[PDB]
Formats: sequence, C-alpha cells, structure tokens
Amino acid sequence: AAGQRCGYRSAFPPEPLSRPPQPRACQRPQFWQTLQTQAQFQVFLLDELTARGFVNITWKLQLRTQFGCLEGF
Amino acid sequence: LRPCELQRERAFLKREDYVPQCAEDGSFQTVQCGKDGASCWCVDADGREVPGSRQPGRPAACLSFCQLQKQQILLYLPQCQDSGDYSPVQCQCWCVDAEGMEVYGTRQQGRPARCPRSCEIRNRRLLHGVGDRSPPQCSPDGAFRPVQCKFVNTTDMMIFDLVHSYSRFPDAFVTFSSFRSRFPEVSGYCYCADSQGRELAETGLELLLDEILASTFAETTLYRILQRRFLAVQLVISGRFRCPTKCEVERFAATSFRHPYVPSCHPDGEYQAAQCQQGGPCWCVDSRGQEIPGTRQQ
Amino acid sequence: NLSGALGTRGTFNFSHFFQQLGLVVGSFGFEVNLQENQNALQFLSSFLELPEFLLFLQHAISVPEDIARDLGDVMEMVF
Amino acid sequence: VLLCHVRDWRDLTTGLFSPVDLIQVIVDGNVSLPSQQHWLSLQQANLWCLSRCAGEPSFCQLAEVTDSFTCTLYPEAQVCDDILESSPKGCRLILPRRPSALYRKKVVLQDRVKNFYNRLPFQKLTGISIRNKVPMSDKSISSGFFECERLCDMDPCCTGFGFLNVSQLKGGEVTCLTLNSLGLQTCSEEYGGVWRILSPDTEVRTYPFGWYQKPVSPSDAPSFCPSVALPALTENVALDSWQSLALSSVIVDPSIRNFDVAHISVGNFSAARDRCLWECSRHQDCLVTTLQTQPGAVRCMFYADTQSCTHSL
Ligand SMILES: *[C@@H]1O[C@H](CO)[C@@H](O[C@@H]2O[C@H](CO)[C@@H](O[C@H]3O[C@H](CO)[C@@H](O)[C@H](O)[C@@H]3O)[C@H](O)[C@H]2NC(C)=O)[C@H](O)[C@H]1NC(C)=O
Ligand SMILES: *[C@@H]1O[C@H](CO)[C@@H](O[C@@H]2O[C@H](CO)[C@@H](O)[C@H](O)[C@H]2NC(C)=O)[C@H](O)[C@H]1NC(C)=O
Ligand SMILES: *[C@@H]1O[C@H](CO)[C@@H](O)[C@H](O)[C@H]1NC(C)=O
Ligand SMILES: *[C@@H]1O[C@H](CO)[C@@H](O)[C@H](O)[C@H]1NC(C)=O
Ligand SMILES: *[C@@H]1O[C@H](CO)[C@@H](O)[C@H](O)[C@H]1NC(C)=O
Repeated sequence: AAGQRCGYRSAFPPEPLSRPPQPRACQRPQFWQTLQTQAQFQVFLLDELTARGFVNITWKLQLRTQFGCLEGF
Repeated sequence: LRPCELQRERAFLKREDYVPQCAEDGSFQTVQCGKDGASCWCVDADGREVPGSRQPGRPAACLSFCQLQKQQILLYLPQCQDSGDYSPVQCQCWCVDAEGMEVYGTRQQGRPARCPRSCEIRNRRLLHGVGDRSPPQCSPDGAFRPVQCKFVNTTDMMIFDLVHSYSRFPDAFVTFSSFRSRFPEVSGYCYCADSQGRELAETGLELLLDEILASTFAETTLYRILQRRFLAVQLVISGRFRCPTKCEVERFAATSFRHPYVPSCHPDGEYQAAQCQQGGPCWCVDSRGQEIPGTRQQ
Repeated sequence: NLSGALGTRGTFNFSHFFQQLGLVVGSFGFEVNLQENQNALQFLSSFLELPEFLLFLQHAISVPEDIARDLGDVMEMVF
Repeated sequence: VLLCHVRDWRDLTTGLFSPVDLIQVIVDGNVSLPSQQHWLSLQQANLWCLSRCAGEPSFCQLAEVTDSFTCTLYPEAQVCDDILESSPKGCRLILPRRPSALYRKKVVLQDRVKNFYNRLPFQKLTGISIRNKVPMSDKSISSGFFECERLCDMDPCCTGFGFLNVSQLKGGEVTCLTLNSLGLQTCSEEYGGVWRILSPDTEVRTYPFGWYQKPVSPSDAPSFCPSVALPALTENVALDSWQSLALSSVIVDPSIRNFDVAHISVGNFSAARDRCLWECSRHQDCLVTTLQTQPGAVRCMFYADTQSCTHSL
C-alpha cells in the first residue's frame, strides 16, 4: 500500500491506495484566472441585465468576490 | 438606400410629426424620439416600437437589436456581443454580416477561423456578376477604405469595367501615362464611402487623368495618388485632410433632418466624451458612439 | 488653380461652394474658414519638402505597432 | 439487385449523362478507388444503374456498366499530374479494370456558391495535387471565376482551386485548375519582401487570380477522396543536426523583417517539420526555422541571423 505525494501540485484529488494510481497527474499549479460574485426565462433576465452594463446571477471575470477558474481546468 | 432612410425621408417630406432618426449604416437607432424630444420610444430592426417602452425622456439603454430579435424568437438563438450587436460569427456554425442576415456562402460545421469583413464580401459578390464591375477599395483590416475611387468611361457616362480591364491589362495601370495610352477616355472619380461603402451625398469629386507590379488596383500607385489628390481637395473643401467620420455624418444628418438629438464632435473627428440632448439628459459616449451603460445626468 | 486643371464637373457643386467665395457652409454642415485651409495647405506643402521629415518617417516606422497602430497614432503619441 | 457490397464506400436521366469512349482509361489492378458494386436486359439495366447514380449524387460520378452482369459507381477518378497547364491532356482515368460502357456525370453548375473562398496570400505552391485542369479563355474573367468557384464547389474533394494564367511567356491562357491538396505553399507577398527564399510561366498576382482555398471547414475531407501527401523527401534530415531552442531563449520582437513564411496543408507533423527543415537547409542564408500549428495548416517561418545579445559585467 502506498499514497502518492507531489514543487509541483497534484492535479487529481488526493487518495491512498491494487488500483492503478494515475502517473501523468502531478503538474503545474496554475495561478488564479477567474473571480466571480453571486447576487440573489434566464435569457430574458440576462438580456435585460447586460443592457444596463452588467434569482441567482453571477458576474465571473476571467483575468463576496470568490475565486475560481476557467471550466476544464 | 436602406429600410430606414426611405421612412425617414417620407416623414420629413410629408412633415408627419415624427421622423424616425437612424444612424449611419441606415439602420434604425435603437431609441427613436418624437418630434420635440417628448417621448423617446425604442424600436427593433423591423421598425416597430417595442410595447414595453413609451417613457418621456430617454429609455434607460433599451435592449439591442440582436437581443430584441432573440427574445422575439423565444416567443437557433443569436449570440449578441457584449456591445449588444451580433457576434461576427453566429452558431452549422455560419457567420453573419453586421445586420443579422447571414453572409451568403459561409455555412460550416465549426466556427470559421476568420470570415470576411464587409468590403471583402462586396468584392466577392461583385465577381459573381451583380453590380457595377468596379471593385470597392478595401482597407487591410477588411473594412471599406474611407475614400473609394471608381473610374468612369467619359463617353456614355458609364462606369469603367475595372475588374476585367485590370485583369487583362494591369501592365496598363503601372503609371498614369500607360493608363492614358491604354484608356484615353476614362476620367477617375473619387468619393467618400461610409462604414457600409455607400457613396456619401454630394462628396464625389470627378478627378481627371489627363495631366499627372501591384494588384487589386487598391495597391497600385494609381489609386494612392488618386486618393491623395482627393484628400488634398478635401482639405480645401472642408479643412480636414480626411473624409467625414461616422460622427460628423450623424451630425450633418441630425442638423439637416431636425430631430431632438444631434451628436457633438470636435475637429479630431471622434465622438465627444459627453453627448447632450436638447430638452433631455446628457450622457458620456465611447469612441463608437454607443452610450455608456449609465451616465445620465482625471 | 485646379478648378479647370484637375477638379472637374462631378458631384460636389463647386458652383455653390464658390458662390459664397471669390470667383462657408461646407460639404457636410462644415463651417469652412477658407483662408485657414489654404494656410494649412501651404503648411503641409512646406512640411512635406522638409529634410527632417524624412528622418521622422525613418523613426515613425521603427516604433512598435502595438503602441501605435498607424503613423497617425505614432504622431499623436509623439505629441 | 443484391446491392450493398462488402467493400463499398458508405456514409431523361440516360441523356443527362455524357458517355465517354473507353480508350481514355488506364487500367490498373494495383489501384485504390472506392466504388459500389452491383450484379444486375442491358438498356433497362443501364437506365437502372444511372438512376441509382442520380439517387445518391454525393460521390457517384463515374457510373460504369458491364456485360461480362455488374455496374459500379466510381468517384471522379481523373488524377492529374501536378503540372500547371490549360489542358486535361495530362489527366488520365485510372480504373481497376476496363469496363464496357463507362459513363460520367455531366458537370452541373449552379447560381449559388456553397462556400466563401478566401484567397491564399501565397504566389507559389509546390506539391499541389491537381484534380481537373480546365481552360477558361472562352469566358470573361469574372464569369470564368464564377464558373471556377462553382466547379470547385461541385467537387466534394476540392480543397481549394487556382484561377491563374499558364504559359504567360507564350502569351498566357486563363485556367481554373482545382486542387485537392495545396501542398507546401510559399512565396507570399507581405512576408519576406526582403530576404526571399524562392515563375514567369504562370502569374497569380492580378486581382481575380490567386490560389483560393475553400474555408478550413473541419469536415475532414469525406473518406473517399484520394489520399494525398507531399512527395517524400529524397534527402533525410537528421533533427539532431539542428539545435532545438527552448521558447525562453527567444524574443518576440515584431518589426523584424529578415524572414519569410511558408504553410503546409497533409502528412503527420513530423513530415511537415522535415519538409520545412529541408527547405531551410537548402539555403545557406536561412539560419533559424520556427514551426507553429495553425488550425488548418502548419506555419514554418525562416529567419536569417537575428540574435540580440545583452552584455554586462
Ligand atoms: C494573363 O494572360 C492573359 C491572357 O488572357 C492576359 O490577357 C491578355 O492580355 C493582352 C495584353 O497583355 C491582351 O491583348 C490586348 O493588348 C494588346 C497590347 O498591344 C493589344 O495589341 C491587343 O489588341 C489587345 O487589346 C489580350 O486581349 C488579353 N486577353 C484576352 C483574351 O483578350 C493577361 O495580361 C495576363 N495577366 C498577367 C498578370 O499577365
Ligand atoms: C496652374 O496650372 C497650370 C496647368 O496645370 C500650370 O501649367 C502647367 O505648369 C507645369 C509646370 O508647373 C507644366 O509642366 C505644364 O506643362 C503646364 N501645363 C499647361 C497646360 O500649361 C501652371 O503652371 C499653374 N500655375 C499657374 C500660375 O497657372
Ligand atoms: C467608352 O465608351 C465608348 C463608346 O463610344 C466605347 O467604345 C469604349 O470602349 C469605352 N471605353 C473603353 C476604354 O472601352
Ligand atoms: C450645381 O451643378 C449643377 C450641374 O451639376 C448646375 O446646373 C447648378 O447650377 C449648380 N448649382 C448652382 C447653385 O449653381
Ligand atoms: C510520420 O510518417 C512517416 C511515414 O513514413 C514516418 O516515417 C514517421 O516516422 C512518422 N512520424 C510519426 C510521429 O508518426
């Protein structure tokens, strides 16, 4: 039994071991690239909203105010 | 002309007490106004008034034409750019002009890497054989050159076939000497063309060619000289070594076609920071003439 | 001197433009101050036959396109 | 009857077709050509096979009926030698076996062009794979261009065409030669105005003329087109003979003018790299070559000596 450890960062979530732990997992710890803030048909909502320079609505900014990242990362 | 200018001139001539002001590009301004700035209602590209707006003053940035069409469809969906205008490539993942009607031959499975601007489209549609056979001069970025120079056959006052003649003899366009010795009866003609390439009003300047390798005739020294001369004459005509920018065209339109909003600009030609409506509110404006989302009142 | 040499009957009404001049309203509601336009034209002429102007081009071309897309913007950032 | 052969590509009208004599065919058993076998009187059978052809016009263009009976539906098997000229005399039909009554599809034109051809900014093309060289001196230049665009649209394998002069030394004649592979395309106009690496016979600079390629259109060239690759490099270039440089040891200075660009496509990335490396190795003046993978083509750029040392104690 073993549990893999990563200057790099583990792309996959940590887990201990049988199973084939993924080799090509640990890689570059990228930097934050999106901030978003949440406020309380959706197409109509967004249309009338953005027309003013802008229910669950979020303004995510690719580079309150919590950080995230671009989808697929 | 366009779907608007017809309605606009009909209102102006008939004096019917509302003139549907529309910006250069001949498309209805998103927020029309009444004969005395009483009730500015906003419309769509069709030309009707949206039911949910009649407020006196100026509507709070009424919804754009792309998104108006989209929400109309809801009761393919266009992808309206953040500015409110159509994204240059709708998504079959074809791409569209700056009007909403798809560019003719651009139906593809995936997004085209880069599909044509307006001048490239007009050139290609010309090669198909619809329109006077004189290619509009396109800027490197693809938009229309501000100064469009089309030659004219002096006899019969018929435009001089330029695609064919340049195709056959572009040795003949090396200098003005060769052109004269090949087409002695052709007298150039340069005008200012707006964003849509439409010859502006009473700005054509019928040059002469009597007394004065590349491709496309927009890179020939002939065209460069023939538009440098046009800009030199325009300096005397109007003090500015350039054709009237989009702003000044809108200005002259509003001044002539009396309606309450008249944009403001200064000799540099760009939109002044703050545009003000007589009998109404002021607001900052960006370089492209669109009102900033909210500024109604370094 | 062009009014007969190069500029010719087209669509601008040189007749009207001159009828307010010697032989104001302008092309597109442009107030025209004829004397200033002529002075600017001679300014540009003497400016273009100027030994230093060439050098300016040789430098204006060098500056990276990112900070100045076209030579006009090069010039504005030099001002 | 008994259609749907095991090995066949998948996924009034008698006069509609233009029968062609059999002598124009080069028999070749060791040839690759998709088809659709069948095992069908005679005239009724001919009409049946031609109706079946018109039923699925996506790729049926060389319908042939024999009596030894069968009838197959080849695609346009008119491979042309990659020589620029105003005649299909270099084009020769290559079929598995001489049929008896080979016909072909009359080229039907249109009024609407399916796609928007964007002209390549490259005067020179090497390794082209011509499909159908056509003369066009009869028509006017714009009408000829429209016919050329329509011709390439009607060809599902055409990946671009060329509307250009040929034999300009003799006077030149306009031709619409359609390509199924643009090959290594070089000798641009805006790039390498100084420091050129690489044709009076042909002339593609005047406005209508050029090397138009239909939009990138990632349809993957439906899988019945003739597989086409650049001609194999007779010389073998050893990548170990070239120093690969990390991207950190280079400046991205624009306004650098002593370079020249080329595009490829057509072959696996390694093949394109070897092609561009050999192209630069031919010239002692090229010193560094950089390849980047653009969507449709791969762009290799050749720069001369361009290094900016910064000195300090
Ligand atoms: C590509 O070759 C083209 C062949 O069509 C060629 O067009 C031909 O050009 C010649 C002149 O270069 C025309 O001949 C005309 O000009 C001569 C000049 O002395 C006159 O004596 C003749 O009477 C005539 O007016 C041809 O007529 C023309 N082709 C046709 C079918 O008329 C293009 O010049 C070539 N393009 C390039 C870039 O070279
Ligand atoms: C005004 O214009 C005329 C016509 O262009 C000028 O006459 C020309 O002068 C140039 C030299 O500058 C000669 O090369 C041309 O042959 C002349 N053309 C003709 C038709 O005579 C004239 O010099 C200009 N100046 C004045 C004061 O008239
Ligand atoms: C201009 O019109 C005349 C009509 O007399 C025509 O013969 C001539 O061909 C036209 N110009 C040229 C250069 O063809
Ligand atoms: C403008 O030009 C026309 C001919 O194009 C001429 O008849 C008219 O007199 C000119 N305008 C004036 C006010 O003279
Ligand atoms: C690319 O294809 C050629 C074909 O022979 C082959 O020699 C070469 O090794 C291939 N490279 C890769 C990475 O497949």
